[PDB]
Amino acid sequence: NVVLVGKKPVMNYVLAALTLLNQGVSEITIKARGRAISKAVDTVEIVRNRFLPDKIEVKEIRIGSQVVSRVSTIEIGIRKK
Amino acid sequence: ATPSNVVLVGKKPVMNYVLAALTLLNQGVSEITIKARGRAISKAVDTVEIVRNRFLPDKIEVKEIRIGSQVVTSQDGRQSRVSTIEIGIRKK
Ligand SMILES: [K+]
Ligand SMILES: [K+]
Ligand SMILES: [K+]
Ligand SMILES: [K+]
Ligand SMILES: [K+]
Repeated sequence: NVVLVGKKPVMNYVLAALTLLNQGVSEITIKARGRAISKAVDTVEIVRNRFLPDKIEVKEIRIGSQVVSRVSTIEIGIRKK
Repeated sequence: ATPSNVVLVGKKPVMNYVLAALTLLNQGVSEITIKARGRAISKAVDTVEIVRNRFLPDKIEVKEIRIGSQVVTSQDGRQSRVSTIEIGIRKK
């Protein structure tokens, strides 16, 4: 129950997240690395503020690194209220 | 974090903000906040990760991360929304 945010338009990942939520998945994690990290935050904010206002909480946010080169990563856990 | 102890990460090279963060930490500031908006959000994460992987491994804790949105006015007068991140870090 993970949406990996990559290079595609942000609405791709917004719709992927809503699809899971509408399937009865109440907790999903949005993940990204490198420059896509800002698009992962966009994805969550669009889902939280524009689609499901007052029904999505941000449960936790983790940042880290991975070797490839070091690249940064983010993981954002969201939950239905 | 008092207002002097926020590093607002923007358009400059990432080592500029790494240097700002290390300077505050070296001066004894216990708590700092790394903030950014829009595409600089990924550079803000980079800043924290470079600090704690390349310079001060095992000395920096991430106290809390908050994300949100801001309303930005462009030069032509339109308003749109930009994402935000705030990363509180502290030593020990
Ligand atoms: K990207
Ligand atoms: K130091
Ligand atoms: K930038
Ligand atoms: K503005
Ligand atoms: K403009």
